[PDB]
Amino acid sequence: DLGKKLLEAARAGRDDEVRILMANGADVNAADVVGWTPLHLAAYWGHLEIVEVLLKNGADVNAYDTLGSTPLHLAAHFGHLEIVEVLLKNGADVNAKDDNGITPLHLAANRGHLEIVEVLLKYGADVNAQDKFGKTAFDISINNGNEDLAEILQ
Amino acid sequence: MPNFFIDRPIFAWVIAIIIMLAGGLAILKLPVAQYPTIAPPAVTISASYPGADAKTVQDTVTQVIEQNMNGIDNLMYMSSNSDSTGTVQITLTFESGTDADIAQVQVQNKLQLAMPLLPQEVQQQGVSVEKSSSSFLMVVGVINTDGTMTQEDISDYVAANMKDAISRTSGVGDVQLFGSQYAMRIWMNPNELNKFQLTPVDVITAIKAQNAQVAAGQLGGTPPVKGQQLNASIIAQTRLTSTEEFGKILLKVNQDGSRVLLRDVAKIELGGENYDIIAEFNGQPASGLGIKLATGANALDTAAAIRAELAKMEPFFPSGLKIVYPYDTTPFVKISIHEVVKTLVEAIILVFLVMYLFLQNFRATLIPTIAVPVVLLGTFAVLAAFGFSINTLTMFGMVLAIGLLVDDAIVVVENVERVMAEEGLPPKEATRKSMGQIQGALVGIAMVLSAVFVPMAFFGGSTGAIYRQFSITIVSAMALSVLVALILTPALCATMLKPIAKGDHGEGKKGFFGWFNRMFEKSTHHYTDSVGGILRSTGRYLVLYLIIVVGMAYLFVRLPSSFLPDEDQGVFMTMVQLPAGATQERTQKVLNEVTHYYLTKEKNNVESVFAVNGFGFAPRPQNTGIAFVSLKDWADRPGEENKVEAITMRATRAFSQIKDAMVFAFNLPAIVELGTATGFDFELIDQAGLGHEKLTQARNQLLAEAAKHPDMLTSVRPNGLEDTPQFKIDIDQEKAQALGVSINDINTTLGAAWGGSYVNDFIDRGRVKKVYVMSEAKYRMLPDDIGDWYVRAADGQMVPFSAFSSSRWEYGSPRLERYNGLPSMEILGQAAPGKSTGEAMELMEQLASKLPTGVGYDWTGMSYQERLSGNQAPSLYAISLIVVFLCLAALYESWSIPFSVMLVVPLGVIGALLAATFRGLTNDVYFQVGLLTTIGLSAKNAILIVEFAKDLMDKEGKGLIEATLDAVRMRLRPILMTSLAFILGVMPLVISTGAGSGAQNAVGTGVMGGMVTATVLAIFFVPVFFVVVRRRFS
Amino acid sequence: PGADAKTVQDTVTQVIEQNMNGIDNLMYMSSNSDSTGTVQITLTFESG
Ligand SMILES: CO[C@H]1/C=C/O[C@@]2(C)Oc3c(C)c(O)c4c(O)c(c(C=O)c(O)c4c3C2=O)NC(=O)/C(C)=C\C=C\[C@H](C)[C@H](O)[C@@H](C)[C@@H](O)[C@@H](C)[C@H](OC(C)=O)[C@@H]1C
Ligand SMILES: CCCCCCCCCCCCO[C@@H]1O[C@H](CO)[C@@H](O[C@H]2O[C@H](CO)[C@@H](O)[C@H](O)[C@H]2O)[C@H](O)[C@H]1O
Ligand SMILES: CCCCCCCCCC(=O)OC[C@H](CO)OC(=O)CCCCCCCCC
Ligand SMILES: CCCCCCCCCC[N+](C)(C)[O-]
Repeated sequence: DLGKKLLEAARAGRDDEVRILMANGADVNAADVVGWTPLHLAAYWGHLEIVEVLLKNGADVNAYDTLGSTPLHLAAHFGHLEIVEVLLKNGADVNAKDDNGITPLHLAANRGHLEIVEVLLKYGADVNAQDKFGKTAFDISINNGNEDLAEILQ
Repeated sequence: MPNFFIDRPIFAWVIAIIIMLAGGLAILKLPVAQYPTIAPPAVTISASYPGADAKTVQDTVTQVIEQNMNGIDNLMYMSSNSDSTGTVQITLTFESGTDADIAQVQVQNKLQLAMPLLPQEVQQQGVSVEKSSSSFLMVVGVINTDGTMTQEDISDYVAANMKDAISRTSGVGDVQLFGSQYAMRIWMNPNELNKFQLTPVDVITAIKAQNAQVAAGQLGGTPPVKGQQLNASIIAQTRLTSTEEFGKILLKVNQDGSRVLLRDVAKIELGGENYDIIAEFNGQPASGLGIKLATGANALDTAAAIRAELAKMEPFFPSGLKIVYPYDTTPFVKISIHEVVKTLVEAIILVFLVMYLFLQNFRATLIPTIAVPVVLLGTFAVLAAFGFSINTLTMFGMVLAIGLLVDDAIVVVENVERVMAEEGLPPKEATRKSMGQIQGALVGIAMVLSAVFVPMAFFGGSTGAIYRQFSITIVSAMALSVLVALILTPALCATMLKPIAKGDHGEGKKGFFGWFNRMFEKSTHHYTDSVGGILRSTGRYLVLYLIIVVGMAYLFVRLPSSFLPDEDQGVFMTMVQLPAGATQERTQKVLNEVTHYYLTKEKNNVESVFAVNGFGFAPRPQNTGIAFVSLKDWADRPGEENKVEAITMRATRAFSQIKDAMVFAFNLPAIVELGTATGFDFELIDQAGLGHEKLTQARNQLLAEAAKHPDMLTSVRPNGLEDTPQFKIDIDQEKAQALGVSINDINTTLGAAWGGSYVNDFIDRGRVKKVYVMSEAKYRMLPDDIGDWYVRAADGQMVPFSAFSSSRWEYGSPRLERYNGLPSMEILGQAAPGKSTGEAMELMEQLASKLPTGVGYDWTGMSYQERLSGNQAPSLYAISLIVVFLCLAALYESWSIPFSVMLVVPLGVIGALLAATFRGLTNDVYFQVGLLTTIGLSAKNAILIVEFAKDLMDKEGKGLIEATLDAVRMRLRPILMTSLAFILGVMPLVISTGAGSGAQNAVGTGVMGGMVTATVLAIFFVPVFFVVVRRRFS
Repeated sequence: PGADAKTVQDTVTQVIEQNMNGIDNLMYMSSNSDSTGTVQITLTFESG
């Protein structure tokens, strides 16, 4: 009951309702049909405060959807620098692979997020990590024609 | 003019006959409908893209069409939806008075030249351009009881053996099929396809080649070899006609000679074009026809004709197939007419009894009994001339006018009966003198009442159209009543009324009538004594008048606003809303609980539950459903507990328990296009290409700020769908080109299998129907199934989708809205208790000016029209007062006296407001038109008192107080007669509990209450006004 | 072109004719489908 109310609130970005739901004992491992926890949603929609509030209320930082994607993927992909740092602080698997073999570095590189790629690298991201197509974050940077990102990954 | 027809009563009779024949002729020919055309002309462009997401539809269809909607005349605004059901609907709403045929032809013409820019798939499906309408005459439901037929089976029969015959029926405009006819459904198996190295591309290529009409030529065609004996048409390949034939379609011959047919790699059956919408009627599979009334057709005749045609189809129905009527306006429209004819007959019966009670001779009672029906019939003729229809608004327009028509009759006859009684003049000379006293006033009264009602017609938008029905009806009825009272009624009085002895006030008689005359004569002396005392202490009554004006002004604000009262129509909706990602099955489980609730707990109230899964008022996602609950007749469910109001609240409350779903019941309004009077319709607009997500954030910000003003705004909510999980799949181009797999074969294999593909047509029993190839359900359910689909490379190797694809979860819109070409989000809401709609809008505008850069706003629907129709309200109220004043000034030949009449207005309004407030009704349209008829009649009473009062002073040189007292004495009997009859005449409407009683109550309550005070107060206050006004200005 | 009257009637004439509902002042509608492939649908309207 409260779990489905947290999913909505965590996605909407309602910090006050999340606080009230954290007090009432709302399930932080509650998931939608695709396997997205409140943290997944909060990481996707870029709600920093709720990500912090969820993690300190024992939310699984390395929770994965039915396709293997973790909140760090969603945060690294949609350019949420602050959340990528807060997740990595709280023990987010930096080399986490979805079912495609795609890592948060691949996604960060794909959308040309300079700051996030450096953060992931600071926290020890396997730069030579390959997906199912044998493509590195460098291979992506060269193909996208991102000269800065290509320079960072060399 | 009265002098002319007093000497010429046969001429007068001829005019009466011509009017009656014109009226009877008009009644037989006049169209009949619940409501007339109110809403402004709208045109809906509709398209389908099988297997398309909201974004795909918007960016390939909606935007292209929108960009080409130029050079079209009298367009107010344009709105569009693009949703994941593979549907787009662009609505173009035009200026009121725009020719809907010209509006539609200009739209479809601009679309025709945009067609080459749409996808093949959309061009093939077709793009419909129709005149927008939510008003059906009835919904004919077709159900199968013995479970032998699916909804697809019923729909196909209805399409083939019903729809066309119903379309050809007399007075039937549009006919919508609730479902689709059969389609040749190829259900592909990917395991079988992979085994024979085949793809959906091969299945399509084969079906296209082996199911086609191929043009050959002729034997001995021109130019021939001269001497040719024979000229015959060459019939080559034609379209396939059966599942068996489609089964035998050759896909490949193997190396070893064995043949691969279409049946070897696919299940082949006749199915539905769409499987998204599942319709049920009390749990049983159901289709149906949505029937709309044709322009200028008779709703009663058309309904009877539709039933007569369905009766002739009864013998040919398959076993288990039954016809049901979940929605039918005809029962309502039939009662609406009977209750009006009843009111207009009862009125004449009551006038007879009142006329006899006072005047005590049958010859006198016949004159109104002739004059009123002649005027009523005449009105019908004038309605037909102006091109109006017999409908709820025009019919209740006459019910409100019966007070004015009865008065004209009473006023003329009563004044003759008095002039005879007091001066012992013969009926002829008595009528001349009687008419002499009133003829000028009746002309003045016509002009004053015209100035009251005519400006009501010149309101704009939807509300303007409604006010116009009442305006022209009441103006026409009142105008004829005056002509009849100057032509016929005089002539009838001069020839039918018998002489009365001078000073014969009926006090010489015995029994009940003798008692009454001496009792009334006493009561008349008491009245004149009372008015005598009132005219001595005027200062006090001017203070009691200002109390009434403050009390009026107070109640006017306190009384809630509405367009039309929410009536029990015998139908109401029940929304079923499951979470994002919820399936068709899960929604059906909740619909079954909703259906089960109504059929058990509301067993004595509910007749049928029409549960439509994957539907609202348009195709919705699998997570959405709706139940159209059809109730038993009002007579089979008595009291207020068995009305929609109570049933709705009880059902809505009971459905709070339901988890993993959000179920709430609600009534539909009187007319669909009005909504709520307090309600507004807001459009949040992306003006700087910000995107869907940034417009979502801006909407959330506005919804939040609106919640921080509960004092001003209530239920500020989006009229749209929230973003949902969607399966983003990325075809790697490099791996595809490296494996020799063509991107075309990949995107065809995906779209055809998973989304479905409309290939071509085939003839099933002489009807052309669609051929659809798609994956058998079990191979296109979950992401794990994606890898089971193989595409053939250039080197003939079968490559799985898993080899060249990667997938992730993302969020996206299952319904993208646009307003005037730009991305939009519709926001609904209403002014908080005790606040005006205009105030709520002003705050919504203020809160909107504090949203992110590039986020604009606009008003649409009722809000757009309320802004325009609200702008011109002051001007009409003003023009009304100025013309009324000027008309009274011409009648009395003084700038001062008019005020003596015009001061009466509040005396009628106060009682209407008290009656409506006490009863617990609303400041609705029927109430407002009721106020004008109360004001008009009370103004008529006052005009006649003041005319008599002034004429005594002017001609017989009497004093102010003397003339005034003599005037009110003469005018008491006629005022009490009209009031007694008209108050009793609308008594049934106030107490009415049955069908369409919301309108009856709204009409009668504010009229009875208004008349009770208008009558009681006017007889005491009008003399005051005349005396005070005549004093201030020498 | 190439279609016989029956084919033409099923796929064109009826498809058009069934849509010629809800037209104002339509007295009568006559049509013919030819083995030359030709369709002609004449709708005659009320006087005036
Ligand atoms: C006053 O109006 C009411 C009834 C009209 O009676 C009918 C016959 O006439 C309708 C008209 C002219 C519409 O425009 C509708 C509409 O836009 C709907 C839904 C379907 O709900 C409707 O159902 C109607 C609808 C009717 O049944 N929205 C949609 O489908 C979409 C795409 C999203 C829905 C969003 C939410 C859920 C919706 O906004 C909800 C919050 C309420 O606002 C409405 C349900 C209103 O109920 C109430 C209780 O206030 C109706 C507009
Ligand atoms: C509930 C709403 C119903 C409203 C209808 C109620 C019926 C009464 C209507 C008001 C008329 C009151 O009745 C009338 O009042 C006036 C004074 O105001 C009285 O007049 C009395 O006072 C005045 C002023 O002091 C004296 O000049 C006069 O000599 C004296 O008789 C009349 O004798 C009486 O007949
Ligand atoms: C004797 C002179 C009376 C003139 C008054 C007529 C005003 C009506 C103007 C008009 O055409 O508008 C019709 C309008 C449409 O909704 O109907 C109305 O809303 C009529 C409301 C009654 C007037 C209340 C007066 C209270 C303050 C003194
Ligand atoms: C346009 C304003 C019309 C007001 C009506 C005037 C009536 C005066 C009639 C005079 N009369 C017929 C008695 O000689």
